[PDB]
This record gives sequence, structure tokens and C-alpha cells, in this order.
Amino acid sequence: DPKIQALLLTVLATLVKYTTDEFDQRILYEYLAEASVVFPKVFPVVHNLLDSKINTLLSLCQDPNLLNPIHGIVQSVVYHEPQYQTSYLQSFGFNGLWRFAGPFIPDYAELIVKFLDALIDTYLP
Amino acid sequence: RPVEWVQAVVSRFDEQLPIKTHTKVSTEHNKECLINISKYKFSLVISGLTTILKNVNNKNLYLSQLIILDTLEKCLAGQPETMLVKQLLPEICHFLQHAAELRNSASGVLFSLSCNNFNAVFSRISTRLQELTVVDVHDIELLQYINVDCAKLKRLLKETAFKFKALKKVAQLAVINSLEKAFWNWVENYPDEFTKLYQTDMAECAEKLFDLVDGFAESTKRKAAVWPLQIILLILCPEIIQDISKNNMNKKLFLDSLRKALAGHGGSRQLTESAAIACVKLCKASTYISVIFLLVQSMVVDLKNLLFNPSKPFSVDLMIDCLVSCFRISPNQHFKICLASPSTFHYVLVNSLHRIITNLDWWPKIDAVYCHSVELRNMFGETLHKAVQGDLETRSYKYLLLSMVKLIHADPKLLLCNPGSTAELITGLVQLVPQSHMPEIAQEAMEALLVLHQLDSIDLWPVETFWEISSQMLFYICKKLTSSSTEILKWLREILICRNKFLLKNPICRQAQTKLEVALYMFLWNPDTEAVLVAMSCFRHLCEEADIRCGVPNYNTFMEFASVRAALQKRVMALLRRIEHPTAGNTEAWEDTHAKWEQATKLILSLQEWINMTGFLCALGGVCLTPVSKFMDRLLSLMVCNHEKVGLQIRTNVKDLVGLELSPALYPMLFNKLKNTISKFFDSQGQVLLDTNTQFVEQTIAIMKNLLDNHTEGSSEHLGQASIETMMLNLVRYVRVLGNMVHAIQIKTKLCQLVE
Repeated sequence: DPKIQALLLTVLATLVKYTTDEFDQRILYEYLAEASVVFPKVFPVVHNLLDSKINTLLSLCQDPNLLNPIHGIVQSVVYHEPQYQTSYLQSFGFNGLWRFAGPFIPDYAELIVKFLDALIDTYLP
Repeated sequence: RPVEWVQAVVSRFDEQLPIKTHTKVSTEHNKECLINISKYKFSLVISGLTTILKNVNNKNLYLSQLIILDTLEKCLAGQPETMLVKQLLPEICHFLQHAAELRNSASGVLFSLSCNNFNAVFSRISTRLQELTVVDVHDIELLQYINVDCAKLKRLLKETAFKFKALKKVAQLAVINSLEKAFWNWVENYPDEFTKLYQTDMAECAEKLFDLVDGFAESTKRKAAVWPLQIILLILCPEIIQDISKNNMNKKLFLDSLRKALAGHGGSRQLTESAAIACVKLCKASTYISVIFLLVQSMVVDLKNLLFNPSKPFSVDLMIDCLVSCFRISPNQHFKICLASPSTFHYVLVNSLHRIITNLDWWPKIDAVYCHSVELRNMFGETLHKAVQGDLETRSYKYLLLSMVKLIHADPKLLLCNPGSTAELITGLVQLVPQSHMPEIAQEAMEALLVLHQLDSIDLWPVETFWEISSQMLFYICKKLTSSSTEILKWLREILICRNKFLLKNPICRQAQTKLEVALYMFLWNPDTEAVLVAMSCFRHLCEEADIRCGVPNYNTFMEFASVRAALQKRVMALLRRIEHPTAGNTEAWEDTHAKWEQATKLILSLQEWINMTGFLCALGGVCLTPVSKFMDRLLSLMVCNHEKVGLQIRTNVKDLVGLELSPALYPMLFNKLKNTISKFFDSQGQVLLDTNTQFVEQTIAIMKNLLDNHTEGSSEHLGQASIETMMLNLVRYVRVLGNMVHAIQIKTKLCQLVE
């Protein structure tokens, strides 16, 4: 299912976007290199997320182990350059996924107030 | 957003150029990624590289340009037009000792470009030809470099012939030379297409151009310039060759003039010299295939009597082309002349053999030459002997020897196949590896010895021979290493890999293994960080050897070295302390290092090497438990080193190395020697003999504090073996009689910190 591929990819990409540990990044980007080659038609979804950090790691980095996956992803992307833009997550309701899982009220809280009040009113007599 | 990240890789690659170890690995890894990206988005990568090349064009500059051009060539060779033509091609034209590398690189770029682009490069050439009809020739030189096939060659000749008479005389000359190379470019790349030519429009172009170029040839110098092309154009006309072997009269008179010029009957040396070039090019051409063989048979004997005359030497690349062609035509009279003779002939032979190996299905393989291996070995031994016992004659033996070693690198099998013989060959190569005055030869001798140590080669030298010879080489190399050491050590790593491979398929051995062990330990203190890391890597292969042998004492600590400037030396010394078990090697390494260190100590009284040697002796010395007793006495004498320029550094480093790095197994000797020394600071009435003794005491306090601070595993066991009580009593008693000055107060303070 392309939605499941897109969600999986977006989670891995989300984990790359934020995590500061280069050892985390090694593991994650190795999985993105395979995942790009595995799901090439869906991979464009993640490109916006990856773009900022991939520019950063290309221009800055000097670990070959982390770079080998990154260069693999760029190669894979160009080799298969779409059927799913970043907007695709929005259609099923996941545009916030990379939004929310970033670093640490009013609009959310009012909806939660209505939800909790409805939860009480349904469940509690 | 893919374009933006491709541009980010391009931008990374640009910023990592030398003109602006991890930066090396990063650069190559970026280059390889750009190549693999170019495999798909070719014009993005080529545009970026072109843009960078323009910026760079408008030692590190050359290296940057080489990196860009090597990248371009590999991208273009990986190709699946407008800016290739309008942007890249003019920059590659701009390039057309580092200038020759850049010209070679740019030519390889242009060749690759031209494969799929040819019509554009030809349009540039055709436009400059047109401009030349109505003098700047440089675009015409592009004909030399471009990829050419049969149809393209025909087009180049047709275009040239039409315009040639309207061109100016300098342009005509540039065209003539450039077409000569253009023909070879086709024949070399597309030998099948040249073969098919001997199995009318090409011949019409070639004849028309021949007659035009003949009409240009009004003088001795112009004749000499055109004859190498005229023979090519005649070789492009097989039916004309068949007729003139019996409109064609000027072609017959040209061949007759070449024959007369080879036979010495032409008075003009320039025409004889040019005729050699032409007839070698003919001989060469025949190897890529016929009536041409009759033409070769009419000239080859006079050509051999011109180029291979020991009584009247010709005036090397031309001679090599001749010999290689003669071998390919008939795989040996001139060969025996080259085996016997001028050293320049030995040179031409060896380089010809090297080219035969390194460059078609009917070409004779090198194996016909394996009759002459004994004579090649004799030539090697003689040349080696003459190079080592050595101005112009000496310099020539060096170039010859390099070529013979390159030949051995190209193929060992020759030398070994006709045949002690192998042992002599290997011994000669091994003797070159140490030679400081010949780094290029030594490097190639190592590569030669490496290929000689590959499985297929060793079989030809089996196991009883491998053991004796390879161990003799190891022993000799290690013995020299214990007397470019780093490169020799890297190579010794790859030799050990080969030995492990050979044994995995499976008294001098014990001596060799011991000397290797000595050498590796002695490298652990070397002032070069790279050497130390390589030596560590060598212990891995020593373990692998023992695993392979045993599968049919130090091993744990060797594997820990395998797992691994000041921080590295600290790590090394920590590992050296974990060597419990004595071996002939570690003992000898200590004794040798001690001997070297004593010599270095005297010379000092290079410093970082002495510090590292000191540290190594301190760390390893436990195994030796006398020489060690004398070294410790010498260290103790150095704690009070009064030397004005290096004394503070000596005292500091002895203190730090004894206090942090000494072997736990030596603590019982150190405390007895400190005790005995400090005890001499008292008279028979137990009164203190007060600068040297005070300085010894201060350094002793710091050394003992550092020892006692240290948590090296197993150190507790050894700290128990000798009493400190009499020493510490004598230290405090000494320090008590020091007055109440600032320095004496600091010493009292330090002794309290030690006591704690």
C-alpha cells in the first residue's frame, strides 16, 4: 500500500530530520537508501523533509559511513526522477507528522476541551 | 527538490577542491557520487563541473583541474549536446610536467565527449578549416584526440581533401600531423574496422589527399614532414598497394624513395629519419590485420638494419614501436641483438616486452618469449649490479632497471618459466627496496615483489621453496627496517596478507618470524603516526598466520593492537604493558631499541623519537625479567639531566614516562634503584647530603605519585613485590632539611600529596 510506504518513509525521514546523534543518522539513512530504491514512486513525498538536512550533510559532513547512504539516496532519486508529491500525506491526514514530531496550545486545546467534554458526556453518566 | 540537492553535491565537490585523510575520502566519495548521478542527470553534473572548471580557470590548481577533468572523463565514459558544445568543449580546448597530465586528461575527456558528440567537434574543426581558407591552428589539433570510427575517418579525410589546397602552409602542416594521429586513434580503438578495410570512397579520399600532400612536399623538410601521413594514406588504399607492387606512379616513386632512404642511399638524414618513422608506422599498421605484408617484407630488413645497428646507433619510442611490430608480425634476430649490445637496446627490448604484456586475438602472447627468460634474468642481475655499483651511463642503468622491474610487475611468469633462479631474482628486487637514492625503483620493486607473492606466481617459484625464499626476503627486509620505512611497512602488510592467503591454500622461518616481530615492535615508537598504525595492522596478519598454522603467547594483545600523536603513543604504551610473555622477538626489540636509545641519548646530550623510544622501553621492559638494570640506572641519571637546551624536556619526559608508562613488572626494580640511590644521599651518621640530589628527590616524588595514581590492571600485584618504606623514610628525611623557601615548600607540599 503506497499510504503505508509513505507513512513508513515519513517516519524514517522525520527521525533523520531531528536526531542529533550521528550514530542514529547512520542507521536511519542506511534504511532510507534501501527504502528509496525499494519505494521509488513514493519516495518524492519525503524529499521536502530530507532536502534541508541532505543539503546540510552534503555540504558539511566528512563521515563516509553516513555519506554512503546519502549519496545512494540522491543517486536513487535522480535515477528514478512524480506520482506522489509531499501533499499526498495531507490527503489521508498526515501532513502534520513531520510537523508534530519536531522539537518541543490555543487551537488544539479548544478541540481537546470539546473532545474531553464529549468523552465525559458519552462515557460518564 | 532533486535538482537542488544535485547542485548541493556539485557545490560540495567544488568547495573540497585542493585550490580552495577525511577530506580525501570525502572528495573521492563525492566524485564517485557525481559520476553515479551523471549516469542519470548527466547535463546537471556536467554543467556544474563545467562551471567549476571555468571558475577555477579564471600545485593545488593543477590537482583541482585534474580532479575536475578525471570526473568529467568518467562521467562522459558513463554517458547514456548544446552546452557540451557551447560550454564544455571550449574549456577542454583551453587545456589542449602537470601541463602534460592536464593535456592527457583533457584529451581523454575530449575523446569521451566526441564519442556521442562527434558532429559538433567536427563542425568546430570544419569551421576553423573554412576560416583558414580565407594562421591559428589549435582546433585542428583536436583531430588528434577525438574518437574516430571508419565513417568518421572517411568524413575527416573528405573534408580535409576538399579544403586542403585552399589552406595556408602552416595550417596544412598542422592538418598533416593531426591526421596521422587521427588514423592511429581509429586503428587502436576499432581494430575490427581496420581489419575489415583489407577484407573505394575512403581510398578516393586518401588518394586525393595523398596527391595534394605530395604537391605540398616541395622541399626536404616538407617531404620529411609528410612521409608519415603519405604512408598512412597509402595504407588506406589496398588496391593501389596491389597495383604498385607489380595515375599511381607518384605512389610508386614515394615507396621507392622510402626504400632508398632506409637503405642509406638517400643523402638527407632528415629523409632517412622520416622514412624510419613512416616504415615503423607501416609495420605497426600490418599488425592490426594481405598485400600490406609484401610491402612490410620489402622494407623490414632495411628498417631493422637502420634501428637495431649496434655499430651505428640511430638518433626510443620509435624503436619500441618497431620491435613490438616485428614481434607481432613474426614472434628473433633483432631480439637476440637486443638480448646480447647498447644499453639503449636493452631498454627498447624491456619496454617492448612491457608494452606487449600491457596493451588482438591473432597477436602473439608474451609466452613465446619464455625461451629467453634466462637471458632476461642475466640482464636484470647485470643491470642491478651496474646500477648499485654506480654519470650519464649510470643514469641510463637506473632507467633500464626501473623498466625491468616494471616488466617483472607486468609479468613474473616469464622469468620463472624457463628455469635458485627465483631466489636470485627475489633477492635482487629485495636489495632495491631499501635504496634511498632511487625511490621510484624501490616503489616498483615492492609492487613487483607483491605480484611475485600472489598465489599463481608462488606456484611457479612449491611450499618448501615458498618458506625458504619468502622467509629470506622477510628476514632481510626486517633486518634493514631495524637498522621510506612507512611505505616499506605498508607493502610488508600486503606481503603478509599474501603469505596468509598462500598458507590458507596450504630454520630461516623462525629467524624471519622473530625479525618481523622485532621490526613491528620497533615501529610502534616511530615518529610517524601512519607507520605506527600500519605496524599495528601487521600484528593482525601475524595472528592470522598463527591461526592458519595452528588450525591444522601475546596473541590476545596482538589482536588488541589490531583493534586500534601523543594519544596514540599513550595507547601503544598501555598495550605494551599488557605483554606478559617473553619471546625472542620482544626481547630483541627491547635490546635493539635500548642500544639505539643509548646512542640517541649520547647524541642528544629526533627528540620526539627519543621520547617514544624511551616510552617503549619503559612499557615493554618487564618481558626481559642486566641490560634492563643499566637502562633503569640511565633513566635515573636522566631525571637530573642538567643540559641547558633539552634538560627540562628530558626531565619532564623521563618523569612522565616512568611515572605513567613503565611496566608494572619493573616497579620492584625501580623502587629498589630509587631506594639505593636516595640512600646514597645520607652519610654514615645518617645526615643529609644536600642541587642534583634535591632535583632527583623532586622528580622521584612526582614519579612515585604518578605510579601510585595509576590504575593499570595487574599493577596492584606488582606494587606488593617491593617495600617502599626505607625509600619514603629517606625521602621525607631529605625533604625535612630543605629550608623554607618557595621551591622547598612546593617540594614539601608535593611529598604530602604523594603520601596521601
